[PDB]
Amino acid sequence: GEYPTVSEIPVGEVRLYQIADGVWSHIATQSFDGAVYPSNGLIVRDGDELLLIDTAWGAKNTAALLAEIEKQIGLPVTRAVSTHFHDDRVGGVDVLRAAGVATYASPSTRRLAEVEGNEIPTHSLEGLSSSGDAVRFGPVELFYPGAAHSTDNLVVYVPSASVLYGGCAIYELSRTSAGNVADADLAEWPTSIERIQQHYPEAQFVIPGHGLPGGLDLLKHTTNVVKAHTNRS
Ligand SMILES: [C]N1C(C(F)(F)F)=NN2=[C@@]1([S])[O-]2
Ligand SMILES: *C1(C(F)(F)F)=NN=C([S])N1(*)[C]
Ligand SMILES: [Cl-]
Ligand SMILES: [Zn+2]
Ligand SMILES: [Zn+2]
Ligand SMILES: [Zn+2]
Repeated sequence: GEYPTVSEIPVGEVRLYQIADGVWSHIATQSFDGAVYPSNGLIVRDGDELLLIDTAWGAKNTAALLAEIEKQIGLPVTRAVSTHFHDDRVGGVDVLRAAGVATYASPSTRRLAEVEGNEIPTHSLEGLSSSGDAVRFGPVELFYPGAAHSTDNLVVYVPSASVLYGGCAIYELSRTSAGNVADADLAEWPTSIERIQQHYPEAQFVIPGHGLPGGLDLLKHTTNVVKAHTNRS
C-alpha cells in the first residue's frame, strides 16, 4: 500500500495518487485544534480534460492542487464538483473560479454554503434532490444517497474504473469514532449508506473523505461507527 499519509505531506502541499487509469485521488492536509488531518478528493480524466471532485480544503491548498495537477498530469481542469457545503469541500472554489474552472454543486449544497458564509459553486446540478437520485456528469455518475454526514452530501462513481468516492459520508477504517456530526442526520445515515451499497455493489475501490482507501467494507464500518455514536451514553 503506497497511499500517502500526513507525514509525507507538509501542510500546504498536495499529493496525487493514481487509483486506476484516468483516475486519481488528491490528498492534502489541514490543521484543526492542534492536530493534522488528511483529506481526499478525486480527479477523473474525461478525454483531454479533467473533472475535479472537491477542493483541497482551502485557498492555498487548492492553488497547490492546481499546480500539482498541471505538473504531474498536464491536462486542464475544466469542471469541479463539490460534494457537500462544508469548508473543506467548497473552500477553494473562489480559487478554482479565478483559474477558469467551472464550479458545480447541487442547489441544496449551494444554499447551505451560502447560509454558512462559505464559498459558493457557480453552477447548480439538477436531478439530485431526492434520495436515490443519480445523474451522469461527464465520466462519472453523481448520486445523492440521502442525508448522512450532511443533508446534501453526494457520492461519485467512476464506472470505467469501478471507483466509488464517498466523501465525508464514508469513514476510513482507522476512524473508530464519529467525526464531526454537527450537521449530520444520524437517523438516516445508515439508510443512506445502504442505498450506496445497493447502487454500487460492483465497486472495487472506495475512497473515504479522509484517509485510506479500501473496498465496500468501509460502508458497514461507517454504519457501525454511526450507530454506536447514535447510542452513546
Ligand atoms: C473536516 N470537515 C469539515 C470542516 F469544515 F471542518 F473542514 N466539514 N466537514 C468535514 S468532514 O467536512
Ligand atoms: C464552462 C466551460 F466551458 F467549461 F468553461 N463554463 N461554464 C459552463 S456550463 N461550461 C461548460
Ligand atoms: Cl462557470
Ligand atoms: Zn462536512
Ligand atoms: Zn459556467
Ligand atoms: Zn470531510
